[PDB]
Amino acid sequence: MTDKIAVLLGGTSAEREVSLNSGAAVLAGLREGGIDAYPVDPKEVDVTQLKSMGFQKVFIALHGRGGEDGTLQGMLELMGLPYTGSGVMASALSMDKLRSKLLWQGAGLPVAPWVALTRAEFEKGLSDKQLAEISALGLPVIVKPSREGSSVGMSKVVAENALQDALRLAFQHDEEVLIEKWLSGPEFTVAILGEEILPSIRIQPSGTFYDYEAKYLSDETQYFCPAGLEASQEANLQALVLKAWTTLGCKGWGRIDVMLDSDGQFYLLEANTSPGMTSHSLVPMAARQAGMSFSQLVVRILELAD
Ligand SMILES: Nc1ncnc2c1ncn2[C@@H]1O[C@H](COP(=O)(O)OP(=O)(O)O)[C@@H](O)[C@H]1O
Ligand SMILES: CC[C@@H](O[P@@](=O)(OP(=O)(O)O)[C@@H](C)N)C(=O)O
Ligand SMILES: [Mg+2]
Ligand SMILES: [Mg+2]
Ligand SMILES: [Mg+2]
Repeated sequence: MTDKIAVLLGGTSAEREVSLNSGAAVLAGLREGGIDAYPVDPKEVDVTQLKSMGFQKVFIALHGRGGEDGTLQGMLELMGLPYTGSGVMASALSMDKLRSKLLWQGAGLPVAPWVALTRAEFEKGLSDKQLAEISALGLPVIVKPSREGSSVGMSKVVAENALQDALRLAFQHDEEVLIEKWLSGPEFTVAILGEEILPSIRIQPSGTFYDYEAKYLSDETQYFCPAGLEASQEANLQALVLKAWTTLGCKGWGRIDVMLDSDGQFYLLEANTSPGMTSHSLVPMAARQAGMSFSQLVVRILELAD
């Protein structure tokens, strides 16, 4: 009441349906929690008059460019309205798998070997000497859109001959793409809440990689929380997650995907400043384990709104 909360759902990313699913759930969650929440789809309502509508706070239940980079946040900040996660810089940093990577590697964080390509270097004919780059990475390699979420445009390329196409795709989603070494080890994600870190979740997709279908439309996907990892490696995780996180400048709430390599080490894949909150999403899982309910999480997330 008075404190009319706005849950920004959908928008126009490639993640819009997931977004809409998050919003619907956070909307419920905030309402069970006793907050006057509102479905504000930026794909209709001009989020600029958000100030004019009487909202006192905003819940970013949006995923991707338009909603997860520093764009909206910049607005909100100038409007004078608090929002739920990572500031302007940590939102723009996180959304760039390419820049998030150089900063992490910059600070000596365990980042996977990559090779960036732009679309312009792409429609030219990458040096038959730029493959020297890419093939010194090994086989396979996973090619991905720089600024995407929910495993969009990603394509595993086993063999140099399967790359050109892996790239056409990734490229239909961005002009800067990262080609990286395939990590042969379990897949992990850690969730941050305030300055706390929820129990670790080990994902086990029944496919090749935690693809789009695996993340949302699949029941084969196995979820282990915590990781059932030894208290050594477990300590190494949080440690690394928080490092890679403060290095980014992120706050309030977020989630980091890491995976193991044949080397025994942890490799930061990427970071998320507006994580999913669907009936399949990871944050929600991390929290229930930490004995919280969906309205406690979503509500605690708002308590952090700045
Ligand atoms: N280096 C890698 N080796 C193997 N699989 C990888 C690698 N990087 C990412 N993947 C797979 O791709 C998925 C999406 O990777 P991620 O970088 O988190 O992108 P997104 O923004 O789509 O969430 C990961 O959950 C993992 O399943
Ligand atoms: C199940 C995967 C996860 O999705 P995201 O938060 O992370 P991701 O980019 O690695 O997929 C997603 C909504 N961007 C989620 O909803 O829990
Ligand atoms: Mg991101
Ligand atoms: Mg992502
Ligand atoms: Mg991921």
